[PDB]
This record gives sequence, structure tokens and C-alpha cells, in this order.
Amino acid sequence: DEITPDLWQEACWIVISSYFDEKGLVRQQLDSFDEFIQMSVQRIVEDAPPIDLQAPPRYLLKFEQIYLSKPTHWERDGAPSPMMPNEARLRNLTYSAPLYVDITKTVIKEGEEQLQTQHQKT
Amino acid sequence: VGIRFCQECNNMLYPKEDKENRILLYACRNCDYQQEADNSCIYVNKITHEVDELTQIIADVSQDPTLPRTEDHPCQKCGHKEAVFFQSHSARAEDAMRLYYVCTAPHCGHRWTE
Amino acid sequence: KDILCRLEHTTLRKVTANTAIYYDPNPQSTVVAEDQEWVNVYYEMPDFDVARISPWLLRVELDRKHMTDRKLTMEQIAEKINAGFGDDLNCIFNDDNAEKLVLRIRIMNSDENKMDDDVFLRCIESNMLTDMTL
Amino acid sequence: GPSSQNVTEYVVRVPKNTTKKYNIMAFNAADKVNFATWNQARLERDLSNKPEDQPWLLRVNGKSGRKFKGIKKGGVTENTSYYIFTQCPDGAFEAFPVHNWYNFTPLARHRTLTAEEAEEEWERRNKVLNHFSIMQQR
Amino acid sequence: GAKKSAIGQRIVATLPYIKQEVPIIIVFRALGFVSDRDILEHIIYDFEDPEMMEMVKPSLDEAFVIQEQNVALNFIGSRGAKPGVTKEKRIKYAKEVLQKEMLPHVGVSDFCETKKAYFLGYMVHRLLLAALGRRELDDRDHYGNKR
Amino acid sequence: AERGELDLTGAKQNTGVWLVKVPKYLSQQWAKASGRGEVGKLRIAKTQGRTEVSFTLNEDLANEHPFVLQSVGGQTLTVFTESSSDKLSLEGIVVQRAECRPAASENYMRLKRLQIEESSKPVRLSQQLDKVVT
Amino acid sequence: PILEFLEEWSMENLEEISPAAIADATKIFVNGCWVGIHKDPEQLMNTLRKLRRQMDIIVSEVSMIRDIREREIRIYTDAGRICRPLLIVEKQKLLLKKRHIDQLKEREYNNYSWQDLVASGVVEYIDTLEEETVMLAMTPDDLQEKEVAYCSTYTHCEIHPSMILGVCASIIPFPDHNQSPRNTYQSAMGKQAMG
Ligand SMILES: [Zn+2]
Ligand SMILES: [Zn+2]
Repeated sequence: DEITPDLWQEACWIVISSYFDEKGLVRQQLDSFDEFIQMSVQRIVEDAPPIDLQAPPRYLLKFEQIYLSKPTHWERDGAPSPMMPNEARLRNLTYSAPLYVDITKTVIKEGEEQLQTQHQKT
Repeated sequence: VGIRFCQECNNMLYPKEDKENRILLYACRNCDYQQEADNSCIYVNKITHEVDELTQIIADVSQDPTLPRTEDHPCQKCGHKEAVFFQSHSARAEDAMRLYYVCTAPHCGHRWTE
Repeated sequence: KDILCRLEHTTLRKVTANTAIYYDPNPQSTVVAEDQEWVNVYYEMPDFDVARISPWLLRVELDRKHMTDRKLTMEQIAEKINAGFGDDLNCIFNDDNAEKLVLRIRIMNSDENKMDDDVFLRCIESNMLTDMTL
Repeated sequence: GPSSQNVTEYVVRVPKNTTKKYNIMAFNAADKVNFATWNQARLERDLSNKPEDQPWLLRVNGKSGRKFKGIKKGGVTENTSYYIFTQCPDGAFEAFPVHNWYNFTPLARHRTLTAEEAEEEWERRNKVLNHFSIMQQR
Repeated sequence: GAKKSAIGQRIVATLPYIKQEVPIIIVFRALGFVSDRDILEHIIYDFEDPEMMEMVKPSLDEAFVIQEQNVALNFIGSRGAKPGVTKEKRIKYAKEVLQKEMLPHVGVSDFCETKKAYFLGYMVHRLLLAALGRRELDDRDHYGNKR
Repeated sequence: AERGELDLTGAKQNTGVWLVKVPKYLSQQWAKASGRGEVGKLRIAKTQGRTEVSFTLNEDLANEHPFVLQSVGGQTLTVFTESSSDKLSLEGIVVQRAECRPAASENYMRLKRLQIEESSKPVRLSQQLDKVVT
Repeated sequence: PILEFLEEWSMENLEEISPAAIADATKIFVNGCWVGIHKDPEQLMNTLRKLRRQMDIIVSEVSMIRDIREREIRIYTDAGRICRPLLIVEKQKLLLKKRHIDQLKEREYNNYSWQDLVASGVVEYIDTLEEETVMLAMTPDDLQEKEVAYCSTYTHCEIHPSMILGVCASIIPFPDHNQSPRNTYQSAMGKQAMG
């Protein structure tokens, strides 16, 4: 029915315990970065004006989609390997994720023809 | 007090006097438009400005949940017992302590001060 | 307290309640109805304002409480204005018995017959309410 | 009579295409524009290009009448639209979509200070008096 | 000064990329609002409030010399950080500043000048109410004002 | 005689027109079924001191909308057109203004979500990649 | 979503009104951009709050502030606004009932959690600006009791007043029994301790 004053002390700590079970304490850091990668990183790439180049052939570069791989480390031999944070702390590595962007290149040579090529995951 | 705008260019009308007849005229600058003035007063300022906050108080404050309510001051126009009371809220009020009341009843924007 | 009143800097801005600039060329028909009863007393025996006077007129209202608190009356204030500006400003004022202290200002006859006749009243008003010291 | 309590219902009709596109032209309440005195009127694009997305100029009775500049409404309503409904004798409303909205402001017609004259008179701002004199001189 | 003390307090706008703050009415003129009514309707929403009216009087008198949008744009451009070698460059420069640099959150499209005039009208209105004491001044420490 | 001349017959005949604001989905269905000419019916009722208007959408097109009327004295609005033949005309003056909204509200919040969902689909987000690009 | 929704609620766009209408209507601002004006701010605010509590079109972190004496409604959807959860109070009664506590006790093997309290409209996030418009009960056991009659219009209630303390300040026992400079010195020493 209703929370009586004798149960409120127990009731409010249940509500708060459920808050910290869900959100935790560092939620501001984690949610701020999640939004940055998921949304801000993509908005910046789409908002940037397409590169237009003129000699006279005309070239246009349109950045189109961002992909972000799991944090990966490349050994001296060049073999990529998923980097565990403990390895990053131990080996003084930088815990970084490779960032890729799809790019579509279109070129016009005033010959009523356009060539469109897409560089996937550049 | 009242401000007049030129009917031709909607610019401000400024006070003028016709040396030919010595009557106040509201003449438009940059427009050669003139109007026969009727107020005869070109400027007035109140230094003590004892204006009543009742003119400034808005009837919608009756909806503010943070304002206190009293049953001891029933509205004169509707008899509603609950009223919302608060202070001046204007910096020009050198003695901003008196209480202004507003009727809590809907559509009754009556305001008064004790 | 009398010494305090003589020491404290007092300017017309402290004693005036409100002020307004009117246009009334005929003093025998003051735009302010209340002034007609007392202004005609001066125009019954005019001096330095017989021949001409500026139709533009500045009216000031003085708070009886502020005036009496400072032990000031319209008499020395009018004299102080004429002492500071000379006869350039014809100062005319109602009797102390009036419900409100009122003073009327017009530019001298020879100036009407020094920057301007109309807007200059705002300079005078603002100057009287700022730099003039009673 | 029944006019005080009349009730009517009319079918709504929306033509698929029209030879003339419908636009809204709004004027400020203080302009008190009157169409009876508009013996002639012109609506045309501005000359600043000397175009499809540029201001419009409205002139009435040639040069003798009032002049106005029409500006397109910048804020579009991606989720809302406007339609004009007109009374018809056949008992059905014809609705036209508002293709464009233009707000018109009057343009004063007088010898406004040119850029050169304003540049000249600007120095007076430091000590100008009796502004009427500046227009009487000009 | 007698002339200055007679007009009193006046409003100036410190626009971006401009060396000296321009009179506020020049910006409304530059945005294309010609008559004082067109400008005041954006600053004073209740003409029956003579106190606000007396506050804008000196701002109008200072800008009186500039009665044309192109003249206002030329004036703004003349004070720009990049002085235009010609009136057309000055107007285009001033137009670019008002189009993109001033109040970008309100809009940057060619027809957003109406929204910028209302917001600039509101900025002046807020300044008038503060000077008239009808609203309390904003507090820098208030976390509602922080991000 | 000029390309910019407007045919004022709409104004000369004092053609009065009603300006109505409607949702894009509502107008989208009307535009889709525009060729039918049977998008719905508009009902108008007036009383001694009150009046009400509402629109009912055709069942086949949906597979009551009361109108909120607004005064026209606050701003003078007019309707004009541009012909494909490069000839302008003035159709009339807005004598009444209203906005169309459905009678129901709770289900409308759902329909708004439906429109919002369709409008959100183009919002591209950075995709996580399981394996590095070789 | 807010701007699109406000168009349905008769908010008049600035470019579609005469300045004479700005006198009585309330200004609606979104992220500080003046979007338009509205003639019935009370019904609008009630609708915005109802949608936010139901999470229909407005997310939990959007704050709506109505400045009654200023005829302004400000809606902030921008980032960086600090906010905190508060229990909602209606008709001087908490919206939180024993059914919610029982469901929260049975948190595991039930998947009921904090997100269900927010979705149920039982608790909502109040930012520092909206807090100015809020009348906040410190505790339901004493602040909203009809006998106190201090205020009969509480809008929200604190969950627990100790949640005003931080991480290091939450480690002090009985901080309400210590001189305020001593709580500050401990907050610093707690970071310098060993464990
Ligand atoms: Zn004029
Ligand atoms: Zn009442």
C-alpha cells in the first residue's frame, strides 16, 4: 500500500542500493565517452565539408562511416593482437582502438562521366 | 509619456515647436512629417518612482509551488481563503519587506497588499 | 543634527520627487491647472520676464519630508539656482503653504528674444539634479 | 434564427497539382495595408544579384505607392504544414498546400543618408546637437 | 557633458571579429529592420511601458545617422578586423559576420536573420530589465549557469 | 505590363480564405490520396458565443480532429500565387486561422513516437568492429 | 524530438507571429535558442513533465524550467548539466509504494531495477536549474505531514539527505556531529590513508 515511517529508513536504502547497482559511481566518465565514440565521433566526420579538388578534372572525397576496432596492439613482426589493459599497464602501451572511415572518391573529367570508388575502412 | 511613430516611415516622432504659431508638434526626423501634439508634455521622470508592484505582479504566480500559501487572507473578489503571499522582488524597493497577495483561485487574478 | 545637515552633501536630486518638461507659451494659461492659481501671482507683477520668456518650461516637485528632513525650503533653493545660473534661468515657485512644492523654470527673455532653447532644458534638469549643490 | 446555431460539414478536396503554387504573404499589423488603393503592384526578385533563394521586392502603384521587401520564412516545419481552405458553393473545401511563406516589411522612400554621407556625419556623433538640422541641411 | 548627460545611458554591442563595439541599433539596421517601430517591436514587447521606452531613446538617437541596411553593413564592415578595400567587400564582410559569426546557435542560414533579431531583441530586453531593476542580475556561481 | 505584375482580382473580389495548420503525416496521407479527392470531411458548428470545427479522416486513408481557432486581428495575412506561366496573382486574405489536432492524446504520443522513430533511422552511429581491418 | 513535439502543441514559431503577441505569451527556449511562444504554459509544462516521466518523447535528463514571474519556459537538452534523482510527490503523497520496494527487494531473478523506477515515473532527475522551481521535502516521515503545515505543495522529496555527501565525506561516521572544517580535513586525509 504505502511506505510507513517505520519502513522508510529501510525502504530508502533499498532504492539507493538499486541505483548504485544499476548506475554505479563512475557512470559520468563511462557514459560521456560512450556518447563521444558512438555519436560525437560520427557527427564530426559527417559534418566536415567534403573535400573538393580542381586541377580540369574535379575530385571529391566524402567520408561516410566510422568503424572502431577493439583495442589492438601490433607486435614488432606486425601481428595484431587484442591488448589487455594489464598488458598496456605492464608494457607501457597506449590502450588505443584503431579508427577506420569509409571514403567514397568521385572524379569528374568534364567528359560527362563520373567515376565513383569507395575505399572501405580506410 | 506616450511615444508616437511616424505614420509614413514608422520612425520616432520628436517634439517640435512652430515659431509661426507656438504650438507643440511631433515632427518626424528624416521624413518631414509633422503631427499636432496633444499631450503638451515632452518629458517626465519620477525620481522617487513609488510605483506599486501590484502592476508588475503576475496572476500566474498562484501556480508557483515554492511560494507560501495562507488561509487568513480571503480574496475580496471571490472569498477564496487560500492566497499566495510574497515580497516585492524589485531592487528599487528600498524597504522590500511588505507582503503582496495573489488569490489562489483560478481565473481570479486579484492582487492586494496588507 | 543641524551640523550633520550642513555637512552632508545635498543635491536637488535628493529633495526632488519628480520632474517634467512642458511646453506652455502662455503663462496666463499654465498647462498645469494647479500652477494657474499661483503662477498668475508672479505674472501680476512680472520682472525680467515681462517682455519675453521661453515657452519651454521645466517643472520640479520637491518632497516636503525630504525638504523638511534637511531643513530646506524652496526659498533658498530658488535663490541658489539663481545664484548659480544667474538670471539665465527664471525661477518661479509656489508658496510654501501649497500641498506640493513646485518650481517652474524658463530661459531668460534676452536668450529667448546658450546651446539651445528646448533640449537644453534636459541638460539643465540633469545638471541641476547632479552637479548643483544646495 | 438558425444562423445562431447552424452546423455544416463539407468534404475536403486536395488537387494533386496546380498551375499556380500557393504562398503566404503576411504584413505587420501597423502597416494597415489596403488592397483597394493598390491600383497596380509588382512582386519580383531583388537586384542584389546584379536568385531562387533571394529576397523579393513588392512595389505598389509603381514608384508612387508603397514599397515592401519580402523575405522567405527560414524556419521550416519538418513535422507540420499549412493549408489554405476556401469556401465553395458545391459543399466541398479545396485545400492548397503552403509552398512558401513570405513576411513583408515596408521600405521607406526618401533621401536616406548615403554611405558617404553617413561616414561624413558620423564624426558629429561626438558632439551633435539638434539632429533636425542634419536633415534640414541634407 | 551637457549633451551626454541629457541622453544618459546608451547601448553598444561588442560583436565578434570587430575592433570596436557598434551601437546596438546599427545591428538591427544591418539585419534589415529599418524603422524604429520594427526595431522596438523586437525589444519592447509592451509599448505601454514608458520606462523601457526612455531607456532606448539614446540608442536610437546615436544610430539616427544610419538609416539604411547597406549603410549599416558598410559601417560594421568599416570597423572589421579585416578592413574591406571597397564598400562591396565591407558589406560582404559585415554580412558574413552577422550571417555566421553572430549568434550561431540561433542560426546560420540566409533567412535566420529574423530569429537573430528576436534573440538580439531579447538580449537587449534582458539588459533593459536588469538596468531597470525588474530582474535580478545573473549569478556566476549558480551551477544552473554552469556546465 | 510586366512579368512581376500581380493579378489582384482575389483581393478586388475580397476573397476570404481560412489558413489551417495540420500535421505532416495528416497532410502526407492527404497528399498520397490527393488524387481521390475524398481525404475527409470538415465540419463547422457555431453558437451564440462559441464555435467549433473538426475534421474526420477517411477510414481507407487512416488504414475526429477538433480545430483550435485563432484570431486574425493580430496580423494581416494574405494568400498569393505564382503561375508556371510566370504571372503572379493575389488569391485572397486570411479571414480565419485554425490548427488541426486529434481529439485523442495518449495514442497521439505513440503516433508521435512512430514519426520520431522513422525520423531517427538516418542517425548513423560508429559501428564496433570485431576484427581489425587487414 | 522536443522541437517537433512543441509544434504539435500550438507553440507559435517566432517567424509566424506579430510582436504584439509576445506580451501575454510565454517564451519557449530550447538549449537557449528562442524557439517560439506559448499561450498556455501551465498545460504545456504539465504535458512536458508527463512525457518526461513516461519517457515517451523526452529523455530523463531533459530539464524543463518554467519561470512563472518571467513568462519563460526553458528546456535544456544539452550535455554537462549536473542533475540528481528525486522522489516525486503528488497530493502530498509519495508516488513510491510498497509494491516498488517489494519489487526492488526481489531485484535479482526478477530484473526489476532502477530503470523501472524511472520508467514508472516514481523518481526523476532534477537539475540545478529545475531545482529552483522545486519545493523539496527533506523526508516524507516529517516534512509532508499535514500537522506540520509548513508547506502543502511539495513537488519532490529527497531519497536520503546523506546523499549530498561525496565519496570521501561518506566515509566519516556521524559527520553531522563534527565541526565543518573537520569534515573537510578528513575528506583530504581519506585520500592519503593506506589500505
Ligand atoms: Zn517619418
Ligand atoms: Zn480571489
